[PDB]
Amino acid sequence: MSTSLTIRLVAEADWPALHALDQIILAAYQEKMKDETIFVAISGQQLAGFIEVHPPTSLAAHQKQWLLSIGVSPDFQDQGIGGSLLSYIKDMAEISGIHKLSLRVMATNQEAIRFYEKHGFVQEAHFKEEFYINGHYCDDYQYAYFI
Amino acid sequence: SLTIRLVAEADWPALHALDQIISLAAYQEKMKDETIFVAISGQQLAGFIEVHPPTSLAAHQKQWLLSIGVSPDFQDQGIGGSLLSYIKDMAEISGIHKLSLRVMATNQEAIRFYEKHGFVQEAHFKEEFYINGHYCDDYQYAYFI
Amino acid sequence: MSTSLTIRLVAEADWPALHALDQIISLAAYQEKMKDETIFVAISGQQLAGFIEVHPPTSLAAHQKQWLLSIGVSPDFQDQGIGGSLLSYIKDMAEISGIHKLSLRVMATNQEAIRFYEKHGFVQEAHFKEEFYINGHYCDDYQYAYFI
Amino acid sequence: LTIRLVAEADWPALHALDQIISLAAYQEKMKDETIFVAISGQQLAGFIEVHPPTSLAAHQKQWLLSIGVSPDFQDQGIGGSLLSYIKDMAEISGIHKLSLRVMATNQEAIRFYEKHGFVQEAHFKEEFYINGHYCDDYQYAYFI
Ligand SMILES: [Mg+2]
Ligand SMILES: [Mg+2]
Repeated sequence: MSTSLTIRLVAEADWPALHALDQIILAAYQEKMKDETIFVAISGQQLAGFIEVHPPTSLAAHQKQWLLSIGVSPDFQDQGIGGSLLSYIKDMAEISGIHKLSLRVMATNQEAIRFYEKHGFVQEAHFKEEFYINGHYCDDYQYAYFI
Repeated sequence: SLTIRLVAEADWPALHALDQIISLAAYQEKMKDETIFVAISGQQLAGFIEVHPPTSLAAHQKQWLLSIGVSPDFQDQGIGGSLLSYIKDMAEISGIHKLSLRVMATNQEAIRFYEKHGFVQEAHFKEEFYINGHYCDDYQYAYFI
Repeated sequence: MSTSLTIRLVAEADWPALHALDQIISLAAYQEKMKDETIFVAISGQQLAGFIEVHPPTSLAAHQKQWLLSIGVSPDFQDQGIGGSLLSYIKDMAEISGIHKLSLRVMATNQEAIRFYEKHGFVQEAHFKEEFYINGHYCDDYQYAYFI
Repeated sequence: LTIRLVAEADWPALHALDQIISLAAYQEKMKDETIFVAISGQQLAGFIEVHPPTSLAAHQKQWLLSIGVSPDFQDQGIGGSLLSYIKDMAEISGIHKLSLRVMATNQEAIRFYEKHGFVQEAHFKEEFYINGHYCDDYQYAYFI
């Protein structure tokens, strides 16, 4: 009859599910990721995805920017999880005083490129021959969103 | 009389001073493991160039992020160009494919410098650095060995 | 009178001599096939006395901080410490290049190379038994490593 | 459970197994490769791949092995059946030695190969650079 999708800050009970999801795409993780700001997408009563944010560097001059990372579960594909997370982060950023969101995406990653551009991100960088992968060099883009 | 070679224990008190113009035991403990090549005119430290990969990523280890410092008393002597040309040769043997660095949109003379020596623009980061109420642009420049 | 030994990166001029040497240990065939390669040369007087060649053991990114090494010394420049001087130079070069580890493989029967590498601080990391097939028989091989 | 070489019909499920452990790029990538697949009732349970470790003539009596097993088909002894199969195949192909490399941290692969008679030949220290840290590797061998 109905479905519900909730996005909220990560809670203690989430970590078993998060640790599990991060493997698909124990307490060391739980320690590591409490230095980290994570928001969680809950579909019904299951973890469907997360968005994680942190300033791109430790520089004070960088503290008004969030580098972002999205993870969507293999069991919650194609239900707008990615977009709901982006929308929520843009709203959180506005109140947090964050001026700018960014991330990097591999040139060959057409789906991510289209996703972020669809969500109003613009290309700021084309890093050519940027990453060495098994004998070849791969290009990378940086995308930005202005709150 | 220009000799470029790697850093020695003799260079550290002279290198600490050129750093101030852009604690003495704190700096030698921060710069200890670092790859630093030093420029010597006569028997004086004219400048330096520091290189490290941009990140710890394995996929990034064929790239050098570079840092150049030139002494106030050694301007116009082409110290920068000699340092840079030296690192391009070193890169070629170290297996380094790409050189990069970032420069503030306002540092017009660093931009000119890097353009003059064959670097091309790869990034224009808008409103990137927050400085006293204002946002400032950054550029990334790259050189392909 | 006086004797000089210099080690430096290979130069276009060296290639005729390098070609002739590798035939013991043409113009473009050897020269381009080895143009991408990182080769250093030992020059004794102004003749080519030997070389050391280095590259990562594989193309994997995770392997890019290691050099697999090969040394060649001329039959006309035996027993004058060329091998050791090349080894010393490469270890210093690796330190500036950010290279963490040197390695190579040596046939179990090659007692002199074993002694040479062990003398130069390389430690055995592998004993590959019955590893190479050679005219009816299987031969063992070691891997040696040096930690910069 | 049936073990046979790869067929021209196995590629949509075999590529699918790879992503967990492009279909046009992958079929092309594994065109001429020696692969045996484990089938549990018209279902792809696992696979084993073998090639000489190098192009050296002197290495041609050796197989480097790679094993993959489906997430659905764990604990079914699929791994062991593939190995046992390749041990018998090696015997007739004239292969003298089987080998592979295993990360020091992959305890469960090490136990697996040890259980099936492989012995350690190498311990490569600080061998793989991974995000700022260096990681050990082992080589394991089986003698036919
Ligand atoms: Mg919105
Ligand atoms: Mg030495």
